[PDB]
Amino acid sequence: LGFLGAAGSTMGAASMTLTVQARNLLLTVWGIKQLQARVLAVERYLRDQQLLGIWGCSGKLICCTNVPWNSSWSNRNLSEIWDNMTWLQWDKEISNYTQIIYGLLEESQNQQEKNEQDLLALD
Amino acid sequence: LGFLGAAGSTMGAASMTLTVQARNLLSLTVWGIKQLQARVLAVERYLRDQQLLGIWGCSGKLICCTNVPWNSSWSNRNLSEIWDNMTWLQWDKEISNYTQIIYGLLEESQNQQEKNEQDLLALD
Amino acid sequence: LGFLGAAGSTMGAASMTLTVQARNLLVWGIKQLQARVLAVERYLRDQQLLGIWGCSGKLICCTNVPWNSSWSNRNLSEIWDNMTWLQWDKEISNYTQIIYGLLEESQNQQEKNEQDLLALD
Amino acid sequence: ENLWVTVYYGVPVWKDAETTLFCASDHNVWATHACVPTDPNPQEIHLENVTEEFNMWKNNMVEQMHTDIISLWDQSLKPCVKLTPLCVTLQCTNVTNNITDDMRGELKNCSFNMTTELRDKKQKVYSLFYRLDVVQINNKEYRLINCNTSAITQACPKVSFEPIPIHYCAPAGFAILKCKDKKFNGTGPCPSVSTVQCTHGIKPVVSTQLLLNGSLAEEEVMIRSENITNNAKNILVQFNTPVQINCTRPNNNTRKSIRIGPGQAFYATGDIIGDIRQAHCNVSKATWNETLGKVVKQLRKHFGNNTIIRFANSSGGDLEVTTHSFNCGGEFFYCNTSGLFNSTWIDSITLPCRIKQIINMWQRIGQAMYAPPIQGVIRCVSNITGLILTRDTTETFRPGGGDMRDNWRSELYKYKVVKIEPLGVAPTRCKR
Amino acid sequence: VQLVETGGGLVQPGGSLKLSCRASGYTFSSFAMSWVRQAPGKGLEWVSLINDRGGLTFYVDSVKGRFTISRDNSKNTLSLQMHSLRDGDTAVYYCATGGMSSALQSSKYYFDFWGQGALVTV
Ligand SMILES: *[C@@H]1O[C@H](CO)[C@@H](O[C@@H]2O[C@H](CO)[C@@H](O[C@@H]3O[C@H](CO[C@H]4O[C@H](CO)[C@@H](O)[C@H](O)[C@@H]4O)[C@@H](O)[C@H](O[C@H]4O[C@H](CO)[C@@H](O)[C@H](O)[C@@H]4O)[C@@H]3O)[C@H](O)[C@H]2NC(C)=O)[C@H](O)[C@H]1NC(C)=O
Ligand SMILES: *[C@@H]1O[C@H](CO)[C@@H](O[C@@H]2O[C@H](CO)[C@@H](O)[C@H](O)[C@H]2NC(C)=O)[C@H](O)[C@H]1NC(C)=O
Ligand SMILES: *[C@@H]1O[C@H](CO)[C@@H](O[C@@H]2O[C@H](CO)[C@@H](O)[C@H](O)[C@H]2NC(C)=O)[C@H](O)[C@H]1NC(C)=O
Ligand SMILES: *[C@@H]1O[C@H](CO)[C@@H](O[C@@H]2O[C@H](CO)[C@@H](O)[C@H](O)[C@H]2NC(C)=O)[C@H](O)[C@H]1NC(C)=O
Ligand SMILES: *[C@@H]1O[C@H](CO)[C@@H](O[C@@H]2O[C@H](CO)[C@@H](O)[C@H](O)[C@H]2NC(C)=O)[C@H](O)[C@H]1NC(C)=O
Ligand SMILES: *[C@@H]1O[C@H](CO)[C@@H](O)[C@H](O)[C@H]1NC(C)=O
Ligand SMILES: *[C@@H]1O[C@H](CO)[C@@H](O)[C@H](O)[C@H]1NC(C)=O
Ligand SMILES: *[C@@H]1O[C@H](CO)[C@@H](O)[C@H](O)[C@H]1NC(C)=O
Ligand SMILES: *[C@@H]1O[C@H](CO)[C@@H](O)[C@H](O)[C@H]1NC(C)=O
Ligand SMILES: *[C@@H]1O[C@H](CO)[C@@H](O)[C@H](O)[C@H]1NC(C)=O
Ligand SMILES: *[C@@H]1O[C@H](CO)[C@@H](O)[C@H](O)[C@H]1NC(C)=O
Ligand SMILES: *[C@@H]1O[C@H](CO)[C@@H](O)[C@H](O)[C@H]1NC(C)=O
Ligand SMILES: *[C@@H]1O[C@H](CO)[C@@H](O)[C@H](O)[C@H]1NC(C)=O
Ligand SMILES: *[C@@H]1O[C@H](CO)[C@@H](O)[C@H](O)[C@H]1NC(C)=O
Ligand SMILES: *[C@@H]1O[C@H](CO)[C@@H](O)[C@H](O)[C@H]1NC(C)=O
Ligand SMILES: *[C@@H]1O[C@H](CO)[C@@H](O)[C@H](O)[C@H]1NC(C)=O
Ligand SMILES: *[C@@H]1O[C@H](CO)[C@@H](O)[C@H](O)[C@H]1NC(C)=O
Ligand SMILES: *[C@@H]1O[C@H](CO)[C@@H](O)[C@H](O)[C@H]1NC(C)=O
Ligand SMILES: *[C@@H]1O[C@H](CO)[C@@H](O)[C@H](O)[C@H]1NC(C)=O
Ligand SMILES: *[C@@H]1O[C@H](CO)[C@@H](O)[C@H](O)[C@H]1NC(C)=O
Ligand SMILES: *[C@@H]1O[C@H](CO)[C@@H](O)[C@H](O)[C@H]1NC(C)=O
Ligand SMILES: *[C@@H]1O[C@H](CO)[C@@H](O)[C@H](O)[C@H]1NC(C)=O
Ligand SMILES: *[C@@H]1O[C@H](CO)[C@@H](O)[C@H](O)[C@H]1NC(C)=O
Ligand SMILES: *[C@@H]1O[C@H](CO)[C@@H](O)[C@H](O)[C@H]1NC(C)=O
Ligand SMILES: *[C@@H]1O[C@H](CO)[C@@H](O)[C@H](O)[C@H]1NC(C)=O
Repeated sequence: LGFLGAAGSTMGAASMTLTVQARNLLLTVWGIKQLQARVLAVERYLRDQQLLGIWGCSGKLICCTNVPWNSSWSNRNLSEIWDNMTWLQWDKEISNYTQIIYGLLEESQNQQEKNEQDLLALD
Repeated sequence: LGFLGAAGSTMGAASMTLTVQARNLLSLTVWGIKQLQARVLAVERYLRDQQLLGIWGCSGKLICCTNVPWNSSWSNRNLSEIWDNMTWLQWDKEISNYTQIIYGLLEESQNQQEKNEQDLLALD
Repeated sequence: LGFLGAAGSTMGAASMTLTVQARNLLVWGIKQLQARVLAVERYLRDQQLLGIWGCSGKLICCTNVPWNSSWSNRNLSEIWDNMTWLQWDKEISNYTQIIYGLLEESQNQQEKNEQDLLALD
Repeated sequence: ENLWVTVYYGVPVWKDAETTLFCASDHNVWATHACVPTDPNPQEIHLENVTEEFNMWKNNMVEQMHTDIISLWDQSLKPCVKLTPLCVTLQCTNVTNNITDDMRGELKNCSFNMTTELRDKKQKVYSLFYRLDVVQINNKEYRLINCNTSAITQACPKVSFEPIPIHYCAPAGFAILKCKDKKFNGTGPCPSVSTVQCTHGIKPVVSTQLLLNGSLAEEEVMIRSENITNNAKNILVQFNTPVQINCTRPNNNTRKSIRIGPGQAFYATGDIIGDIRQAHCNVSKATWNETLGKVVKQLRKHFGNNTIIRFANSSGGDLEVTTHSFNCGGEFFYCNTSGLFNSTWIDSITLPCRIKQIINMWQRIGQAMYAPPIQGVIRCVSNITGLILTRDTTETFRPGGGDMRDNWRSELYKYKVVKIEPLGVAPTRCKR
Repeated sequence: VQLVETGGGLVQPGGSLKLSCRASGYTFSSFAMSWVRQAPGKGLEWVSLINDRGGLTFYVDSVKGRFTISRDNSKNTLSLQMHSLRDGDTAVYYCATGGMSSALQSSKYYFDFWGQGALVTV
């Protein structure tokens, strides 16, 4: 499989196996239990894809944005984050700022998308 | 404003809350089946809307511009009235009869554009 | 032509009905839910696969993977003007997973390359 | 530095989660059609430089299996013959033919008036019953123990009670983590964690006091408890080597089919062929003594190098918890075990066993099941792979039992269910 | 750290010359690298830049259609394929480490290490 093989790797050693994890997301009571598990997996997948969509990251695994990084979220340089830290440690480190970052991403896409509409209205 | 808060606002006041409505489209065996039917239906409706955006060349966007010209036979109004006076509910009523016509044209223009793109990355 | 109407048409005679067929991918009653759930998962795997190849949102997607002559040594006219998609699917079935693997690797390199071109400044 | 938020999808990050697991497997109570085939080549990916905290006492996989096993049990019994028409006054006498003293008073010959194919005509039939299944009313008048608490369903004679390995497999978006840290004590950090598609096959072996046909410890005997100093908690002991136990029901039985009504029949125990002996189990004495010595040393590691450790038989209570209960060839044995826990630490052992036909499976009131007799002579050879002990200068340990969740904890202690959180963000220098 | 250039020599106008650079003392695959020219009597001129992975190459306009820059991370080497040499290409060609970045590490936009240089005479 290779699934989660990079879990113990550093952030810059990992994030090259993104398709490995991405492809692993996809008697009446037994049928119901199985359908609930399958429907839930589908709903979670679609919510994550919708979230990437509204940020302007649809169809990508590594998506660049226009949101500046705040030093209050993590006061670390790139060498520590990408060469020493793992993704599990990073997830713990910035858990409390996740929704703030997500909100900013949504707002920047809303401005960018509208700006494109105005640029395409010239001529 | 929250979900549908802009429903009574004008078209140009709305079309800035699209993520608010967009995020609300995804979220004893008889009770199990009833809940599953509700969840599966919500998923299928979402995917059909996304498929339409895909085939029109609008995947990943909430606002996308196209190459289909507007016909005066569908709505003979200028932008000042449509965007500053009208609401989206009134607009939906005004062009309901032409919805499938517009959709067909959108599909057709993407089919031409996609092929046109294929014939340009072929040069050289 | 409607759904599968182009099935007997040549590869270059089809490739114009892709939206027609794309539209058709979407107690005892549990059988219906199973049938509906399966269709959704199958649809999503294909969309996910297109996503990882960088072909999301498109019906025709060009890539940077060279065609290996060992997969099919034909002259393009043979493929697109005479052959149908069913015959083609049979001809290269053995190499489908090889092609898919190459497509995934190609996109990963391009995605990293794109990132490397977006902090030059 | 000028850093920008970059969004990643497919990040190898997970969080603790509780979800519904499915069942994979290779006419049977548990090998049901709902379960799907296993992967012929199971995958396991070792996670290098990963330490994950495990807690076997809060593992939702144990509760799910408990519920699923009970559900499969009831679904298996649902279509079988109901024996409500059997709850009639019995006229019982003792069986005195070729009876050894060990069996004197244990087996009764009961005659009764029961219905037949037609509702109007009745028939006089007889059946042999074990003392444990029959309660005296009002010398010769008896009733079944289930008459004043619940209707009883006869188990289908064609459905095996043999445990079949069941593998639990995660749904997509979730993962099962395996603790490969030898000598893991059931709680806390576990280095050397691997990700698997599913667990190994777990046989739903039902037993008390002694754990049969389970997994063995890789190097040392393991002593595990939620709180080792709390005498209200159970101690699970995992053996390094199995102790072989040979259990038998030596009597050669036959079976009489007595029709109750259209398409329905009760299976009565017929006359016994040959001599009547009791049931028993032979536990190798030298192996058992060595096993206890190992258990005592490991207990001393927690209770003190100079603490006297004594084994004693269980305290009183229901037969299902005071004896070693198990299903051997379709018969339910209730073995004394007192001969195994009778020593102080500082040829074989023969354990007498009783057989009962009316089984209240799972600690429930009602939903009684009647086990039909099995013809011939029953012999089982099993591996004892662990113990459930309770703690009473000197510490005393006694066999424990019940709950059933502990038997499944003894196998699922190394597995954890997590959910995948594929989205994450991180600073980079890349600007859109 | 060491960077040792090889190749070089005198090639007549219109010819072709391959230069190479052997690196040691650092992880080769972790740094972007470049080739820089120094005219025999003037200053330094940047010619070409290659990323750490080798997938991205950049050239100064004066050589954009004539020079190819290549990297082989399994051998710790750089190479430069110089076609259609003209009199203006006479220079010392230095192998240098630095110049670009890999996005997930701090930027450089400077040259950390230099070799001794190959002399190319047209
Ligand atoms: C720990 O694990 C061991 C295995 O390692 C278990 O031991 C086995 O236990 C079973 C049940 O007691 C033994 O019996 C076998 O039962 C099979 C199923 O019975 C069929 O046939 C009867 C016929 O009346 C039907 O009623 C029934 O519905 C089934 O259709 C039989 O098929 C087996 O027969 C095979 O083995 C015997 C060996 O004596 C041969 O003579 C046969 O020809 C045939 O090859 C058998 O009767 C089984 O034998 C035990 N295995 C071993 C190796 O001894 C333990 O029970 C388990 N412990 C616990 C507590 O579960
Ligand atoms: C089956 O039913 C018959 C009829 O009730 C029982 O026989 C009766 O037993 C009582 C005992 O006090 C006598 O007084 C009756 O005269 C008997 N009647 C007949 C017709 O025999 C018989 O005992 C029942 N058998 C069982 C096993 O309960
Ligand atoms: C069902 O009948 C049994 C058999 O009598 C009852 O068990 C007895 O309960 C009394 C009262 O607690 C005890 O003193 C006896 O020792 C029990 N055993 C026997 C053999 O009498 C049981 O309580 C009854 N249950 C119900 C719900 O009526
Ligand atoms: C357990 O061990 C006893 C011996 O202690 C076995 O009983 C013997 O069985 C043989 C059978 O051929 C007889 O000849 C002996 O006379 C028996 N001895 C005694 C003391 O009873 C018994 O069969 C064994 N049971 C199992 C399941 O292994
Ligand atoms: C059990 O009790 C019966 C008597 O109730 C014993 O006798 C047999 O009973 C059946 C009744 O169906 C008769 O058909 C047989 O003819 C009786 N036997 C004889 C010799 O007359 C029976 O033997 C007892 N069985 C045991 C194992 O004790
Ligand atoms: C674990 O750490 C060691 C430290 O020497 C390193 O060599 C190894 O590559 C690390 N594992 C992974 C998967 O990166
Ligand atoms: C970072 O967040 C704090 C609030 O927690 C805010 O005051 C500050 O201006 C932010 N800085 C940047 C650079 O976004
Ligand atoms: C998040 O906030 C809680 C307090 O509500 C604090 O205990 C925790 O450490 C914070 N986490 C981080 C990563 O700062
Ligand atoms: C409702 O109409 C008034 C003008 O009559 C306008 O000021 C107000 O903003 C409108 N409501 C919303 C939600 O836009
Ligand atoms: C507009 O629609 C009418 C039909 O109502 C059609 O005749 C006309 O050609 C259309 N014009 C354009 C520009 O599409
Ligand atoms: C749609 O057509 C019907 C006639 O079939 C007409 O009555 C109705 O008003 C039309 N709707 C619009 C919005 O023009
Ligand atoms: C079927 O084949 C004939 C030639 O044999 C061709 O003219 C015709 O167009 C084909 N059918 C379709 C649907 O293309
Ligand atoms: C083409 O396929 C053959 C057979 O797998 C392989 O040996 C060869 O290297 C491939 N060539 C290219 C350019 O992919
Ligand atoms: C595919 O492989 C089979 C052998 O498994 C072979 O018989 C068949 O000809 C192959 N097909 C192609 C198109 O190579
Ligand atoms: C069975 O034997 C016991 C002695 O063990 C005796 O007390 C009892 O009365 C006997 N019952 C019958 C029905 O003979
Ligand atoms: C298990 O070992 C850990 C040390 O790694 C200890 O903290 C914990 O209390 C132990 N638990 C038991 C039940 O012995
Ligand atoms: C274990 O039980 C004792 C009872 O006195 C209590 O003091 C102790 O805190 C408990 N430890 C745990 C880990 O629950
Ligand atoms: C169990 O029976 C086997 C014969 O099948 C015998 O070899 C073994 O020694 C017995 N074990 C015990 C503990 O009696
Ligand atoms: C059990 O083994 C110990 C030695 O570890 C020995 O002293 C003791 O006598 C043995 N007991 C029996 C019953 O063999
Ligand atoms: C108990 O004995 C072991 C040797 O088996 C020794 O290592 C340990 O230190 C002893 N502990 C005490 C408290 O004497
Ligand atoms: C435990 O053993 C003693 C001594 O033989 C006995 O009196 C007592 O009844 C036994 N307990 C049980 C529950 O059998
Ligand atoms: C187990 O055997 C002992 C032998 O002394 C006896 O006292 C005890 O009552 C027996 N227990 C059972 C449940 O038969
Ligand atoms: C326990 O050991 C003593 C030793 O004298 C013996 O008398 C007694 O019968 C034994 N009990 C059991 C149940 O083995
Ligand atoms: C039981 O007795 C019957 C008598 O016909 C015999 O055929 C059968 O083999 C015996 N079974 C055993 C296990 O002794
Ligand atoms: C007992 O464990 C041993 C371990 O080697 C195994 O070979 C044997 O088959 C097991 N016995 C049973 C009945 O499972």
